[PDB]
Amino acid sequence: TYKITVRVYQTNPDAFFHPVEKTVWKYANGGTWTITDDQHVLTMGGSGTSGTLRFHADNGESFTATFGVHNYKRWCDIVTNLAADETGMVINQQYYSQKNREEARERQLSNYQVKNAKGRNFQIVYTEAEGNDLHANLIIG
Amino acid sequence: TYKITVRVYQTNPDAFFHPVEKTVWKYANGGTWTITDDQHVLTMGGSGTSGTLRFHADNGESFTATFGVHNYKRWCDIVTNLAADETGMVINQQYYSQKNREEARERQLSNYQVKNAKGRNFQIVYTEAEGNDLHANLIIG
Repeated sequence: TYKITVRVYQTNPDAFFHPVEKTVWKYANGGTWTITDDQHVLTMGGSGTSGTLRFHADNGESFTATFGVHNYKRWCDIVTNLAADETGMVINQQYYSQKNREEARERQLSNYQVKNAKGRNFQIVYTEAEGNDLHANLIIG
Repeated sequence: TYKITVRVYQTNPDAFFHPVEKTVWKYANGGTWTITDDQHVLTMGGSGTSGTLRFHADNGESFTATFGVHNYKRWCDIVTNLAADETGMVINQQYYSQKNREEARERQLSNYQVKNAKGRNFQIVYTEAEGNDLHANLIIG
């Protein structure tokens, strides 16, 4: 089993985001998104799968944060330029079908940040980046 | 906009189910799963899409409950006995690709029930079953 526990930090009062979708890809016997003490916990049956959280703000901004394990190491990716028909479940599957997304996954990043077109920053940093009990902060700018 | 507000009733203390995935299909400008007073609220951009809740019990039982609107009428379906690689995102997309699931959506049911292999009943009943502000009970036996 691999677990990734995510703590969400919102740093900027000009917006407020909230989770609107939580998906789990089908490889490695799947897994679950659960909540313990205000943290989102992705539990997966083995290496090679992942799960996507999609966040939406009142003002229309949105992004996906995807977390998983590839070849026994954590990975993550943030997508901020979501097409009109790119829900979380669409994005999560693309990591196993679209080359650019497959490459983002296979980089096994333990830290990544990117901005949206409005200039807001989003960051995922794993503070426990090793082993089977992984911990990451999702930090919204 | 269509909204489906879901209340989960668990009637049988021999198991405890809890939500482990919530997905939104990409048609009709997608939508969101939010929570208001322990109710799961699926808000959709218009008719023609849907969203899936997956529930797991710590005893191994699991099922998906999918809610949506097809040609302006609500629909619903429950799938039980899920395989390890049938996560909620896999099931949700099946309503637009797999024949028996497409037919289930086309039925535009205001209520549906089914049992799993163990004999446990699962039912969806829309208590507000018309118009744009729909309400359903998901009742686990």
